[PDB]
Amino acid sequence: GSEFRLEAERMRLAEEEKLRKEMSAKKAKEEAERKHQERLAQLAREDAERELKEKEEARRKKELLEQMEKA
Repeated sequence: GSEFRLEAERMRLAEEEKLRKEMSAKKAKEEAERKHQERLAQLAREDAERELKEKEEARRKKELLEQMEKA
């Protein structure tokens, strides 16, 4: 029986091994897509706040100059 128990213990170890090799892959494919989406929303936000400052920095200096022209 020893050689048959050796073979079923060896098989269970290879199995635990390849789980480890593949929960490891799942995590890294989950993290890749995390920095991806975080990077894509960061860029979407900076762009909206740059857009918005430019829009309102302009409006303000518009209303400013037009009150200045009132003299």
